[PDB]
Amino acid sequence: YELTQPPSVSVAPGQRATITCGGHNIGAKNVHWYQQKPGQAPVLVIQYDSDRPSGIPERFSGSNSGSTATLTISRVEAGDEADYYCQVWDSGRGHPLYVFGGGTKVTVLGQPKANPTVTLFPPSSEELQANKATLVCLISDFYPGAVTVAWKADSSPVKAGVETTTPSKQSNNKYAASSYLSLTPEQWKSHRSYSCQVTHEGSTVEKTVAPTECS
Amino acid sequence: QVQLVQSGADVKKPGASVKVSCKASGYTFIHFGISWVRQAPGQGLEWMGWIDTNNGNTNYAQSLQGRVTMTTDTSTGTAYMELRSLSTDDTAVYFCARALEMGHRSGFPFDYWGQGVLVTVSPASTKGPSVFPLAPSSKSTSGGTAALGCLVKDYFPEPVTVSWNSGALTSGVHTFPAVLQSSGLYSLSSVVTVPSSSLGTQTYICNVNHKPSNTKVDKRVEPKSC
Ligand SMILES: [Cl-]
Ligand SMILES: [Cl-]
Ligand SMILES: [Cl-]
Ligand SMILES: [Cl-]
Ligand SMILES: [Cl-]
Ligand SMILES: [Cl-]
Repeated sequence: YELTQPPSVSVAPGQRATITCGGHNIGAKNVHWYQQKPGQAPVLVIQYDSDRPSGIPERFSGSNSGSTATLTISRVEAGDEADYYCQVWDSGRGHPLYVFGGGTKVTVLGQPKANPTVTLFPPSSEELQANKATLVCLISDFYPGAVTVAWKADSSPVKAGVETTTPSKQSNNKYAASSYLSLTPEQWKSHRSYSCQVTHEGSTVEKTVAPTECS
Repeated sequence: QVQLVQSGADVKKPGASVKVSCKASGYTFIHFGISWVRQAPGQGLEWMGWIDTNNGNTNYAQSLQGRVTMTTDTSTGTAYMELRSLSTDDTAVYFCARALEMGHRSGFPFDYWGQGVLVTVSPASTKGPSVFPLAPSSKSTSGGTAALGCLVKDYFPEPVTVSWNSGALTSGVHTFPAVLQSSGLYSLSSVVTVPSSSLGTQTYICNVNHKPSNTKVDKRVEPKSC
């Protein structure tokens, strides 16, 4: 059984946060919701679609109908910033299971929006001479701290060989993240260019490098 | 108050097994089952299975068929999860969680959780990094600012620390968290943003420290010959 959540939501304090969880006829299921802050275990915030466990503030509510379950945080507060996960049980045609959604990173806005700076380094001559190649995409000075990174060879997306870090705060309190594409020297020199594309809050910035050009 | 207390994690070689424990207190152990959930770094929650502490029923995720086994010890209120034939894909934080019952017609939520323990799977012995320069753009001929850095490749275990010019350069520095490659080796980068008019006059050296291997590297980062 598949559960689909949006990767991220941005919400100002005092406004309403809406986190959805899609599934085929999910309204025929019971949905449970969890809150998880960095370095911590999850906390159950809504159970059985709409019920608040004891100790959960009344600004958390839930509903479920058709193909969408919804966690709502009314009058959201700074401390509600967290990742939120939905969950269901399924009878599994005789082999019962639980499944989680992919999670939604809910940022409660606490500083000004900042658009990312992207710096893409080609493989160094030193590394190429060691018979290896790494493209290094560094993403800095952004807020909210949520991005998607996509790599391309020429125009074709590349998934294999990629590793990306979760954003964390810089000295100046904005976020930075990093992504790497590991290639052989042959792969590097056999395409016209490679690109790192960063999506932040609905828009994208792309940097490109080329094996034949001194970046 | 309900508490679930975990231990048993370690660094493991591929092919090995790990056994994680989950010691419960503050409620009637045999009246609530225990689920296990794991989370790869930066990724989402994934259900592994569940055990009935009263009757021994065990239900496992299909993707783990054959290589997970869950047990309990009633006398100590402890649940265990053994995961066999480990690979680097199994690097994750492993949680236990209390879940009343799970069956063919019920699946209660996970109302209390253990703290989580990190199992790292890697074939690597201690290994110092290879450091490569991330040279400033050949286009930074004039004024403004320029980014430059050091790529710190293929070390084990964590951590690495990086300074610039022996700590004399701190403004504009950011050293990133590491990635863990499928090889079981870590890499990271450190970057600094400097005046582009300094690129011909000021030397820039990254000072990389990997104490586990007693390695220090001072890597000069210069503009490129092209
Ligand atoms: Cl989103
Ligand atoms: Cl917690
Ligand atoms: Cl709690
Ligand atoms: Cl309220
Ligand atoms: Cl024990
Ligand atoms: Cl799952």
